[PDB]
Amino acid sequence: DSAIGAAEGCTNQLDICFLIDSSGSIGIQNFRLVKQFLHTFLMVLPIGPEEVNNAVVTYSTDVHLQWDLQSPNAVDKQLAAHAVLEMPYKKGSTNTADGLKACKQILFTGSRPGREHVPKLVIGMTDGESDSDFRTVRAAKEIRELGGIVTVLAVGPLYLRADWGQLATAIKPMLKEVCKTLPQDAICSDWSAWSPCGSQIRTRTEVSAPQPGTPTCPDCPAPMGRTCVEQGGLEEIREC
Ligand SMILES: *[C@H]1O[C@H](CO)[C@@H](O)[C@H](O)[C@@H]1O
Repeated sequence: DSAIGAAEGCTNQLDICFLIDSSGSIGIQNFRLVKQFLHTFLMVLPIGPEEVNNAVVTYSTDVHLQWDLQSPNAVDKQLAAHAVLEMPYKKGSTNTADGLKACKQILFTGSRPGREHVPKLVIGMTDGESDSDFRTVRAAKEIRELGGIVTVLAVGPLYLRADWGQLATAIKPMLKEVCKTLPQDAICSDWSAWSPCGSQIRTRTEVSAPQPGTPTCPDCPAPMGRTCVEQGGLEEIREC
């Protein structure tokens, strides 16, 4: 019952900064298909408060933040999916640099109070322009060496090519290619039966170690997922 999380081979706890190009080089016609692309995209992702959080930033000449991680859209699937359909279009140049600078801020400095250290991910979307900007911009460099991940989709390995018509076809292998880079959290055993009274304590045990994912850049840290003590602890306590 998953696609990019849980048992498949990668963690549910994950933050995403969607960086969408809104320059004049895409046109407004194709931009509508982009919103349709993101709509069905968020439908797939297990977006929850303790699962996947999302953040969307559009950019053209300047940077236009839609909502960060502390936004109610970040934790609700139906809200975010509805919100992406209502995003405006602003012509102009192509400022990917400050766009990645914006995503870096939301992910590493703008996380929800519980999970700052969870695997960060940038899912960018560009056209025929700025093919190298997702490798050139210093922000892209700084994200990867913090345990962050950058994904690129050019229209017209983490680099994916697609056409305007077959946009939705790119979703399936993208989440597949991402799950390789992602780590896997520790496999915890099922909970034990509740103790009598006084208070009531239930316990579980860690089965296998957290499998760290594949590092993004040469000689730079990789996300390593969370142990069972980081998933809620081996023991939970209730009163009676
Ligand atoms: C123990 O805790 C709950 C049971 O209510 C579930 O999240 C799961 O079954 C786990 O093993």
